[PDB]
Amino acid sequence: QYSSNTQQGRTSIVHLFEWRWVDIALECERYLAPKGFGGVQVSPPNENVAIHNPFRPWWERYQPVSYKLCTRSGNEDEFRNMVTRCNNVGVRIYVDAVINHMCGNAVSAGTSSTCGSYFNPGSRDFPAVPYSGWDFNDGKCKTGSGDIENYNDATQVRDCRLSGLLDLALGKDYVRSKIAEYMNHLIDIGVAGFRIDASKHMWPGDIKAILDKLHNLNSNWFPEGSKPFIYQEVIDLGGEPIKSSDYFGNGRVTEFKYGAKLGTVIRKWNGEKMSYLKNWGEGWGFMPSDRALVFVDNHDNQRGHGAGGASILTFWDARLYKMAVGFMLAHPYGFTRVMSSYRWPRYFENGKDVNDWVGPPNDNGVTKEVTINPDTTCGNDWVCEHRARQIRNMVNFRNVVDGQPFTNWYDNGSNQVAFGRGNRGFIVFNNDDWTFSLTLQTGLPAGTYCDVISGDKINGNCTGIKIYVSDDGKAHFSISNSAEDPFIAIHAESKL
Ligand SMILES: C[C@H]1O[C@H](O[C@H]2[C@H](O)[C@@H](O)[C@@H](O[C@@H]3C(CO)=C[C@H](N[C@H]4[C@H](O)[C@@H](O)[C@@H](O[C@H]5[C@H](O)[C@@H](O)[C@@H](O)O[C@@H]5CO)O[C@@H]4C)[C@H](O)[C@H]3O)O[C@@H]2CO)[C@H](O)[C@@H](O)[C@@H]1N
Ligand SMILES: [Ca+2]
Ligand SMILES: [Cl-]
Repeated sequence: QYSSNTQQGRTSIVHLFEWRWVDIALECERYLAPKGFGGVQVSPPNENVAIHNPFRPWWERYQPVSYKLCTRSGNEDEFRNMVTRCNNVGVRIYVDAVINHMCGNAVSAGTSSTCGSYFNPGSRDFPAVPYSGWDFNDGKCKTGSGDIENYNDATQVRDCRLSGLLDLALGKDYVRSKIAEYMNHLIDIGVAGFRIDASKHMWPGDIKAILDKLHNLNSNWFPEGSKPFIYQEVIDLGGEPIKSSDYFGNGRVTEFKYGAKLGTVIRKWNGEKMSYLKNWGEGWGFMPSDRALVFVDNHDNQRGHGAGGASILTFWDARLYKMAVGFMLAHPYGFTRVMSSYRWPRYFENGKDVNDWVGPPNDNGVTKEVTINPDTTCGNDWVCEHRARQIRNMVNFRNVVDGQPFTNWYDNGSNQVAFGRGNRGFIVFNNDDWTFSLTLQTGLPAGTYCDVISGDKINGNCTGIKIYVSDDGKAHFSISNSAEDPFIAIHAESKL
C-alpha cells in the first residue's frame, strides 16, 4: 500500500480539484503525460447530496448518498473513459474515498442527489446502497449530542458524527463489504489507489478490514500482485491522543505539519528563516519520509477549512507559493502532491472568508470546462497551478533527480540558501531583502545549463537565464531580492 504505482521516473501527483472527468482525460494526454506527472487525485466519484443552500458548495461532495459513479464531474462511462485514457499514457488515477460517513443527519429526505437516488437521513435510509438504521453508529456513540464534541476522547472521534455526518458502522462486516464493493469497482476500472478521507474518524483496524477485501490492481496496466496506493487523511499537529503513526499499517499518511511549517518559514514569520531548512524532514519532528504524503496546501486549508492556519501558502500569494512548491519538489522528503485550484470570490468578514463554501466555476450549477488560453494557462477561473512553468519544471526536476542524495547545502545564516541532489540537480533561493550574488559548488558536470524557473531548454538554447558550470562544479548565481521568481534551478536534462 506504500508504493505509488506510477510509471518509472514519475514522482508526483496533482489534485485536479472538482475537475470534470472529460477534462482530466484530455489533460492526461495533452499535458500530464508529456510533462512527466505521475498521477491525478480526483474529487469523490460517488453520488452525493445536491445542496442548494448555500449554492452547490464544494463540500457537498463529502456527503455521500450512494456508491453510484455519478457526480458533477461526470457519469460512470466518462469516469471509465478517463481512467483508461490516463493509464494508457502512463498517468495514474487516485480516488478520494469518502467511506467514514454518509450525509448530514439534518439534510431533508428526498431525491436531491447527483444521480437522483432517494435517501432519508432522518430514518437512516439509503436504499441505493443499501444501508439502513442498522448500519450506523447511533447506538455506539456515547455523547449527549451524538456528534463529536471533544477531540481529547479518541473513542468519540471514531464512533460519533463528524459535524453531524451520519457515521457508518465500520465494525460490521456488511458495511465493510459494501465499501469494499465500491472500492473494487474502482480498482477494476483501473484506479491506482485512494486518498482515504476522514481517516482519523475510523479505527485503524476497521480500515484494515476493508483493505483486506480489496482486489489487486488491474493486470492489464499493473504487474501481477500490485496493491492500491493508500494515503490516509489524518490531521495530526500534536496535542491529541490520535497520532498519524496509528495508521502506518494501512499506508502513507498526510503530513499536515509540512505545509504549516513551510508557510511560516517562507513568510518569515515567528522568527523562522530558510537557513533553518538545512535539516528539513524528520529533523523538524515530521513522520518518516517513507510514510509522508506532503503538500504546501490542500483543498481544505487553502480556504481555511480543516486545521486551517494563517501561515498556509496558496495561489493567492503567488510569489511565495511558487517558492514553497519549488523547495518541496526539490527536497527528497516525502511523496509530493501539487494542488490545482479554481478562483472564488474571497470575502473576509470578522477574519473569516464568508465565501469559503463556493464550489467550482459553474453555469447554474453545471461545472465549467477547463479552457486552455493561447499561452497554455487556463480560462474559466481555473487556476491550473500545475501548468505554471515554475511548478511544471520543478515536477520534472524531481523526476530527474529521483534517488539522488541531499548534498552541497549552502546558507547565509538568514534566507539565502542552496542545495543539490547528487550530481543531477541544483537549486538556489533568495528570500532576503538584498541581492544573492555568489559562486557556489553545484555538484554538476561542467557545462551550460538552462534555469528551468525562468525559461526552458529548446533546440540547443535556453529561453531564460543560463548558468555556466565550470570544470570544478562551481557556478555564479545572481538573484535580486526584487525578482518576481527569486529562485533558480538547473538539472541534468536542462544542460545544453
Ligand atoms: C453537515 C456539515 O456539512 C458541512 O461540512 C463540510 C465541511 O465544512 C468541509 O470541510 C468538508 O469536510 C471534508 C471531510 C468530511 O468528509 C473530511 C476532511 N477533512 C476534515 C478532517 O477529516 C476532520 O478530522 C476535521 O478536522 C479537524 C481535525 O481533526 C482537528 O484536529 C482540528 O484541527 O479541527 C479540525 C477541523 O474541525 O475536519 C476536516 C475538515 C475533508 O478533507 C473535508 O473536505 O465537507 C463537510 C461535509 O459537507 C458544513 O460545513 C457543516 O457546517 C455541517 N455541519
Ligand atoms: Ca467514524
Ligand atoms: Cl488531504
